[PDB]
Amino acid sequence: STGSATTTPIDSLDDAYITPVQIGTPAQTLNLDFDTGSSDLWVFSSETTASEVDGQTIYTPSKSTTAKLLSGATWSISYGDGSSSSGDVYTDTVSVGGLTVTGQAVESAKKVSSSFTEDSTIDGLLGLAFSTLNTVSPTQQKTFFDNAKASLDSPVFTADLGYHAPGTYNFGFIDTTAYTGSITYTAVSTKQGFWEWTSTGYAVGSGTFKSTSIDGIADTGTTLLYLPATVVSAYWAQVSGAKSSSSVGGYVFPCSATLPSFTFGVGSARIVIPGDYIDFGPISTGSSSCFGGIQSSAGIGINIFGDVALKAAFVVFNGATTPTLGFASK
Repeated sequence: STGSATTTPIDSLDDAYITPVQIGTPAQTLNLDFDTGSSDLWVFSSETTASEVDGQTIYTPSKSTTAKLLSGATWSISYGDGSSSSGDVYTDTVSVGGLTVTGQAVESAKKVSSSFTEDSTIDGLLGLAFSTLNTVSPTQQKTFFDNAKASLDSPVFTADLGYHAPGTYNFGFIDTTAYTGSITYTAVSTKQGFWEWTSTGYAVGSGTFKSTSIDGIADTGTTLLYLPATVVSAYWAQVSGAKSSSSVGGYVFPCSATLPSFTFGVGSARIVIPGDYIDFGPISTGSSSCFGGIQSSAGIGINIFGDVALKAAFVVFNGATTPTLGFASK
């Protein structure tokens, strides 16, 4: 089997991408944030504290003839941005782009943190990291991809995120028309539960490539590119007037600037992030200070190849017995 679904930016900055997901019988379609940095499929629901729902579409398990309470199971998650959610668990039929999994754990939120409530466009998350990170207790549950894998034509999914445009998540096949050149595959460590890999270096604009190992994660659920402070300083030094602002929370730059590209290495191959992809717009409405799309990871503990980096590539998440990642230009 295969599946193919369009993923759409939630706003004009590409802050996140939403993909329609069919849950239950009859189908309830929710728009979920596919997140290769986490491993829970959780949704706003008829159980979510009413004051914490503000425009989201909810899953109502009592209206699904295939929903079953997973007795005793609870979940609770905290994300790298400080947001969180928790609740109970149903199993139900879940379909993405024509690919159907029966008995998928659907984590129904009883509580969500304010950042979720305040984002009316995201109805939940669909985790695509390794199932070892799933938070369901006392019996950990499998991700959608883990449940689907054996049925897929090939045990892979691909992320093709658009810049200011829709893109595609495919399951079970690699669309050879969706990229240019060849796909370069690179090793993955699953020891932290992530799609963790090592970039071979970077370049700023037309500058020389610096060969240096940068360990980080491929994370579709993170907006920006978080890299070591040395790398980030070298990038922003090429933007007149850019500076790190402790009060804003990162590098800012004059909105009048033209940003240089940023290249990262995948083996001997190179992925070029155009400068425009690094502009996240005014820090507040009407400001002429703009927020940068490349930020320091120093306070995180891990480097993160988020959407800024991934949307410059066609990305293969190869879930074979020994997982690997593939990157192609497009």
